[PDB]
Amino acid sequence: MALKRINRELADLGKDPPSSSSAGPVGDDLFHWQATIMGPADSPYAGGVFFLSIHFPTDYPFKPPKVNFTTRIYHPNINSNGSICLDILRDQWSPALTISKVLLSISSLLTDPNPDDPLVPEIAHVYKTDRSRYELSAREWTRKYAI
Amino acid sequence: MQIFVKTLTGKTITLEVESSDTIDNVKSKIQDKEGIPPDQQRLIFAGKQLEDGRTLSDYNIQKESTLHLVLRLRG
Amino acid sequence: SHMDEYQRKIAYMYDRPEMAVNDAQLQLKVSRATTFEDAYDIISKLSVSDMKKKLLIRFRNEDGLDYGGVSREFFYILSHAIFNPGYSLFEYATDDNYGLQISPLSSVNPDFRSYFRFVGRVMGLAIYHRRYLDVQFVLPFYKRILQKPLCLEDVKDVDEVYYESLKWIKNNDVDESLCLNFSVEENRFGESVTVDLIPNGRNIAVNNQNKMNYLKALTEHKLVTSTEEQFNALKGGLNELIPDSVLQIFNENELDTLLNGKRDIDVQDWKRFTDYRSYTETDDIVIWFWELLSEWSPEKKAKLLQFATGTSRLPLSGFKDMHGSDGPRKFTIEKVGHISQLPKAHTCFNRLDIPPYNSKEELEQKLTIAIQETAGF
Repeated sequence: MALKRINRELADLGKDPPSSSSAGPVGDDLFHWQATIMGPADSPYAGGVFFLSIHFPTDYPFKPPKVNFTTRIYHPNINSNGSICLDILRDQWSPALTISKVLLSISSLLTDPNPDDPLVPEIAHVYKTDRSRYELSAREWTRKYAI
Repeated sequence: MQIFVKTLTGKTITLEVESSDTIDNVKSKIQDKEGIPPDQQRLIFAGKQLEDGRTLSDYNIQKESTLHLVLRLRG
Repeated sequence: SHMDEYQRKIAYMYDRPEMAVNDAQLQLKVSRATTFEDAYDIISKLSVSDMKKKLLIRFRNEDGLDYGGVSREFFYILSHAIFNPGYSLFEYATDDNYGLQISPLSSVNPDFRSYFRFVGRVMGLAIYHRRYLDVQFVLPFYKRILQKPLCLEDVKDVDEVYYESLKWIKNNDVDESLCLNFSVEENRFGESVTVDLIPNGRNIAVNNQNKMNYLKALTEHKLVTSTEEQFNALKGGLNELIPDSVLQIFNENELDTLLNGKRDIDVQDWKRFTDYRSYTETDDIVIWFWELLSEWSPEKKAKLLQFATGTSRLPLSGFKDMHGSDGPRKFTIEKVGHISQLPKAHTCFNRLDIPPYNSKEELEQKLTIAIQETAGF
């Protein structure tokens, strides 16, 4: 169940990719994936390429995968190391969530930060008070690191 | 007119709506069909999150558009 | 009254004619450094008659009075040694929710039966002599010890997300998109291997008619079938002293209280192993916070701990060895937010955001209100 599901997900990704995000195993290890996300056009991250590391637990699909950003991103809700944990409560992950939905959700987060849950207090304060400075800094970091 | 709302579980729900309908009314229809509370609905269209208080026409939603009901990642 | 009933049960249990300690005394010497080795060398050879005599424990090269304190310290050390995940006998249910359970990998040892019989003897000796361990197992463990049936809901205590996924499968329908079949992939020393819940199980997909059997098999495999021989040895060792007819008057909570005593959260350790962001150790909203935590009942402290860290269970070594979602993450207090807003919590980072209030009373009111929706213990 934890390997047939992964093979089906990989085949589906190779069937009809979202045309922006990509994902594939590194070398030969189906439980460790590397993914690529393109910066949304209508956001300061436009043009960047962000790499993610996905570790599927052995309990997959019952337990969610560990998704961690690798490229540094100036975002109000992404810590320095990068950690995208999915939690409104322990009531949102179900075996019916593929890995494509998670990538789409990550793109949504990139294009619409949530300021009411500040994981990085300084960036959240800048976003709330002065939006232009936040945009400038975000695009500067995208230029410096993502490219 | 008609539109399509694709959820998390890969299901596709087709709805009969009008361009003047509020976002709240659409979330209400999705709650009636899927049982998802409006407070937990995160609707995305063309990379932009639909906000309460506006209309579908504000987002240029036309015949047989496709929306996404997406996870609310926290960080 | 739960306490009155529990006290009646304890008195009745210890008043039985088959649980009377002899008047003779047994001397048991162990070195503090090598506690586990000497304890296993001595206890694993005692006869049942010998283990029922009065226990007089002495630490080598440490002469002192009040042998009760010495025995309590010895049992604390031994419990924190044998039940330590690093020894590959037990293991946390999950890294971010610390619940001890028998480790399936423990079978790799040449003879795990002797070690688990020793663990059973230690638990039975602690219960027999009115001494307490300090470990916190998962409820299915106590349910197995009492020989109770295990159902799906019991997975909630072990792992929350797994239980939620199983409940989702139970409620909603299952299509062929979910490549679910009667087999489980388990990673044993790097290599992953497939275990068939039923014969030829890896080639049978779960339909809408088989999903109930699939859930039953998953629950049984996760909770029971993976650790049969080890737990059988452990329970044999335990019943060596405490007959099964005496354990079966308690339930999964009274037995936990009998083993580990009334659970409580240490505050000195909490204060010594915490870190502050934008706060100094001498700031008013920190000294007031620690005073409030000092003058609080265990239930509310556990509620606050669950609100901040995510779970009310602590590691086996206090707040020092505390793990977040991504790795070690000590309890953190940070200055974030406006005065009016309630304190907030980042669960996956063990962070608590306390705005800069102006008086202790306001801090107490806000902190008590912010944790009402959270239930601990």
